Amino acid sequence: NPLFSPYKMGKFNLSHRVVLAPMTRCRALNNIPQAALGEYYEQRATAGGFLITEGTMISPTSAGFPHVPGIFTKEQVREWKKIVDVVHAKGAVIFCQLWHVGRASHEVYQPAGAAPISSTEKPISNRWRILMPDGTHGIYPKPRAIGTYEISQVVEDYRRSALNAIEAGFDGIEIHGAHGYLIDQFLKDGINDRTDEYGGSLANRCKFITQVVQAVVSAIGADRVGVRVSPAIDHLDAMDSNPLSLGLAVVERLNKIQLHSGSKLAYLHVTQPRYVASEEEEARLMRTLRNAYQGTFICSGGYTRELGIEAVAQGDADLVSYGRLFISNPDLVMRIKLNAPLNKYNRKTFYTQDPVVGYTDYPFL
Ligand SMILES: Cc1cc2nc3c(=O)[nH]c(=O)nc-3n(C[C@H](O)[C@H](O)[C@H](O)COP(=O)(O)O)c2cc1C
Ligand SMILES: CCOC(=O)/C(=N\O)C(C)=O
Repeated sequence: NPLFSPYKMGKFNLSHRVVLAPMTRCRALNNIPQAALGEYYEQRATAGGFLITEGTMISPTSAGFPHVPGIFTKEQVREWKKIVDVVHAKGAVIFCQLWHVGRASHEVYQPAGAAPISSTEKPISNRWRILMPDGTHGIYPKPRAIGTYEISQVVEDYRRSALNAIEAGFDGIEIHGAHGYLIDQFLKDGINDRTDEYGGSLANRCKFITQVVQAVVSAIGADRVGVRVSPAIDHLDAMDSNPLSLGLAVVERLNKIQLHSGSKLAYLHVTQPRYVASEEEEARLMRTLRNAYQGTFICSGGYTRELGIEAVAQGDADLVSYGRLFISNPDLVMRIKLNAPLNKYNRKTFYTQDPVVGYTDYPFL
């Protein structure tokens, strides 16, 4: 089984290639990591396995989901610290994904009922609805397009949250730059209609993510930084005229950062375009991005045991992260190794607040 050969991710010796994909579950009540989270992660932690946390707020403005954890307060750091500890006692490596939704938010999720922030004032269309804290769905509002001063503050929010994660004992962080969220809103030319140094050209659209990655690499070291992108996805009206060129331009920026830092990023994490909330065209994009990036490649989005094995065997990826099957199979690593039957997942408790139901009461074998 290719998925169970060891893999060296920077300074981390992983014993297998099955990765817990980052997944918002909304159990971190009031944006504070809860003991529920620690049981949840401990359930899935394996000796030599890599875990990525649910997206985590870098600022009071970066939320667009209910009860998602933050890591911008010391209270959050201390509660995160207790979760990182039980993960490490199981022998796993854990990154914290840093997440700013940008315009994928609502007045209800913003301090003082303010507008969400973004690269543009273009709102997400009425094709998409936002889950509300009471379980209904709301209308995405028109965002505020931020200037370059505020952009630098957001970059610093990323840098401070990156240090706080280390303080909490995380092995590293992942920059969430995918899925139509704040960084994607700058990357994709379907969203970024700016006329300043952050918009227009492809280089300009790439400036935000480059600066975010540079700041966190400066902060904690390139080998503790992962980057997630999704140059082609159907999510929150996040489209580009030339997804593959956008992908390649991001990858070149990352290669350049690695050479100048003199160290490799922890990894590049890329969402398969088939994933939602032509086939060869989609596999083309993934292998084209992988072949272009100097370092470790995690693929994600609709993978199964079979698709995961082939991905590693065929050289398409170094690591494979699983999402939904990890929600419902806490010992998913164990099950993949044994090729044991997997347990179904219940979408309806993906985003509910219960600390047990649909969260930690999925059984082992
Ligand atoms: C409930 C749920 C929450 C998710 N939240 C995030 C997230 O916070 N950050 C992120 O990068 N991806 C998120 N995603 C996507 C996963 O990280 C992953 O890429 C995707 O689930 C992989 O496809 P799979 O479910 O078939 O394994 C989420 C997916 C699910 C099902
Ligand atoms: C389809 C890609 O978008 C996602 O999976 C997501 N966050 O990144 C959530 C919270 O659903």
